[PDB]
Amino acid sequence: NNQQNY
Amino acid sequence: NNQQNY
Amino acid sequence: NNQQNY
Amino acid sequence: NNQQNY
Amino acid sequence: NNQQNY
Amino acid sequence: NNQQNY
Amino acid sequence: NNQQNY
Amino acid sequence: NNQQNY
Amino acid sequence: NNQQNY
Amino acid sequence: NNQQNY
Amino acid sequence: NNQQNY
Amino acid sequence: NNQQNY
Amino acid sequence: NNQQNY
Amino acid sequence: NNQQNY
Amino acid sequence: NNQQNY
Amino acid sequence: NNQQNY
Amino acid sequence: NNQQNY
Amino acid sequence: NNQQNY
Ligand SMILES: [Zn+2]
Ligand SMILES: [Zn+2]
Ligand SMILES: [Zn+2]
Ligand SMILES: [Zn+2]
Ligand SMILES: [Zn+2]
Ligand SMILES: [Zn+2]
Ligand SMILES: [Zn+2]
Ligand SMILES: [Zn+2]
Ligand SMILES: [Zn+2]
Ligand SMILES: [Zn+2]
Ligand SMILES: [Zn+2]
Ligand SMILES: [Zn+2]
Ligand SMILES: [Zn+2]
Ligand SMILES: [Zn+2]
Ligand SMILES: [Zn+2]
Ligand SMILES: [Zn+2]
Ligand SMILES: [Zn+2]
Ligand SMILES: [Zn+2]
Repeated sequence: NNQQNY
Repeated sequence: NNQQNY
Repeated sequence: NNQQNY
Repeated sequence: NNQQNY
Repeated sequence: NNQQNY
Repeated sequence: NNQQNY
Repeated sequence: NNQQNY
Repeated sequence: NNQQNY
Repeated sequence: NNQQNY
Repeated sequence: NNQQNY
Repeated sequence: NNQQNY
Repeated sequence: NNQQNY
Repeated sequence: NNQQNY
Repeated sequence: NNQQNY
Repeated sequence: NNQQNY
Repeated sequence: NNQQNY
Repeated sequence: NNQQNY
Repeated sequence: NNQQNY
């Protein structure tokens, strides 16, 4: 699973 | 699993 | 931010 | 930030 | 920041 | 598992 | 920062 | 497991 | 900073 | 396991 | 800083 | 295990 | 700094 | 195990 | 600084 | 085991 | 500084 | 085991 917070 | 906080 | 992998 | 891998 | 690997 | 906090 | 590997 | 705090 | 390897 | 605090 | 290897 | 505090 | 190797 | 405090 | 090798 | 305090 | 080798 | 205090 992937979570990216820019 | 991956979490990246920029 | 929160990521939980059960 | 929080990442928990159970 | 917190990372816990059970 | 990977957590990166920039 | 905290990393715990059980 | 990997945690990097920049 | 804290790293614990059980 | 790896923890780097820059 | 703290590193404990059990 | 590795912990580096720069 | 503290390193304990049990 | 390795701990380096710069 | 403290290093204990049990 | 290795601990270096610069 | 303290180093104890049991 | 190695402890170096610079
Ligand atoms: Zn942003
Ligand atoms: Zn940011
Ligand atoms: Zn699962
Ligand atoms: Zn699991
Ligand atoms: Zn596990
Ligand atoms: Zn930042
Ligand atoms: Zn384990
Ligand atoms: Zn920073
Ligand atoms: Zn273990
Ligand atoms: Zn820094
Ligand atoms: Zn052990
Ligand atoms: Zn520093
Ligand atoms: Zn032992
Ligand atoms: Zn320094
Ligand atoms: Zn021993
Ligand atoms: Zn110094
Ligand atoms: Zn002995
Ligand atoms: Zn000195």
